[PDB]
Amino acid sequence: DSFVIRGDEVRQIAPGQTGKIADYNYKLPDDFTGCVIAWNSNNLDSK
Amino acid sequence: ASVYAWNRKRISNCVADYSVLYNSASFSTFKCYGVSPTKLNDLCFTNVYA
Repeated sequence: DSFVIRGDEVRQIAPGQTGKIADYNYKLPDDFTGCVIAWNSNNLDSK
Repeated sequence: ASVYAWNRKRISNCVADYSVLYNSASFSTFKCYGVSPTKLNDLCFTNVYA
């Protein structure tokens, strides 16, 4: 799965976490088995 | 307030919206202890102290 979010919202990307990203946009399984990989992209994605 | 003499407000006799607080992008941390921030909307309390 691949997407962009504002950096402080990476906090929501876990099994059992919640909020406007993790509920209203993209929800993990609460038994998710996998790796979450994230990085700051300000140099490329900001204008 | 200064932390030597912090503010304290009793919240009582009212309807809460922990949903709009937990969904506010303002907060750098929202860590909860003995409660999960979701369940606050379905659970309820005799008083709350901020």
